Amino acid sequence: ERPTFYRQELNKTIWEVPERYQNLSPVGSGAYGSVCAAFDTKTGLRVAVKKLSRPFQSIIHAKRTYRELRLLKHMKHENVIGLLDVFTPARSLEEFNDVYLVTHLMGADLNNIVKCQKLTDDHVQFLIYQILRGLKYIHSADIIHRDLKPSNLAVNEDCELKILDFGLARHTDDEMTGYVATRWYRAPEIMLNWMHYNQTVDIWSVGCIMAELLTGRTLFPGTDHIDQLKLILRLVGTPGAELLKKISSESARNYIQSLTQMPKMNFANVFIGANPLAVDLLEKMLVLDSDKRITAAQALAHAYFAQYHDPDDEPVADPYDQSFESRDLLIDEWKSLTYDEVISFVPP
Ligand SMILES: COc1cc2ncnc(Nc3cccc(SC)c3)c2cc1OC
Repeated sequence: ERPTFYRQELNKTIWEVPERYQNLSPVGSGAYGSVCAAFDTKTGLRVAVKKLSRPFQSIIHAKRTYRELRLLKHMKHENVIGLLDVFTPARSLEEFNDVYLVTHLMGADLNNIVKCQKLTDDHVQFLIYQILRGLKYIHSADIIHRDLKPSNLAVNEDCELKILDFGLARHTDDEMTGYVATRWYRAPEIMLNWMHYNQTVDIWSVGCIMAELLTGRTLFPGTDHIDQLKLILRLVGTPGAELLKKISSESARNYIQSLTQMPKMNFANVFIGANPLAVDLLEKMLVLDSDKRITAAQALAHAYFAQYHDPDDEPVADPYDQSFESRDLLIDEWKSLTYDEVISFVPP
């Protein structure tokens, strides 16, 4: 049955939610859609409620909406934020114009963590293990988060981590410009468009993240795209002939060849005092050639995680059909597909 809804204005926006959600309080608004913290009286959970902005304006917006609902509906793993609820005040496709997504509410992201506690090696072990446990699950559904950063990792009091806020759009050039954390964790091949990327870009992100946890500092705080590439190549060394071939972009490849050849540095001396196993793992993750990076599944079996590794409790995901990504449709067609997904939802 259709629950009853109530209305209220939350910053030039009239929110219409089911009675079960009480005490809505904003936390941030963007080109995506404003988000409110709220208490779901039906479950006793602190929840984040996102009201998508003009979900079915452009063909682009209509697809993004569908994309995000399909993705959130699929994620069902302890280390990934799934969907708790999705709803709309509309009573038919005809009325359907607004979409609200509900998920667990993030108390503190990983940054929040790196600036308070003094992460011990064990903490690093447990935090990175969880990210890799969730990535394995994600990459197995052939889903690429492609935007892993401290701010996209929720961590509770018990240091339990969940991966959220997947890459569902395409950051504007401006977003990625300058001295910004929105680019420091990006693999080089994606940041400079060397070639068509794959799930391996996330492992590079995990690498940058893990280094920051151990040193408490950003690994590659480039002031811009170029500076960051230099910061990266100074550590992992310039690319050899084999990697150069794999770089499709002739411009990008030609640019790299203009740089003086540098050798990969000794990570033991960069991460002074870091657990030798941690050092070794960082070397297998921060490999310039994505084909040779360690995979999430391979990393979970690494000696550094011996303490937490358990082959029987690192589940893969159900097949995720995203054939729609390559499909061209109209706004109304994307809206109905979206609608059906809303009317077919089932809480956990
Ligand atoms: C305390 O701060 C915040 C807490 C949040 N808790 C969970 N998800 C968020 N964002 C988000 C990302 C992707 C999909 C959805 S749908 C529920 C919502 C949040 C945003 C915040 O700040 C802006």
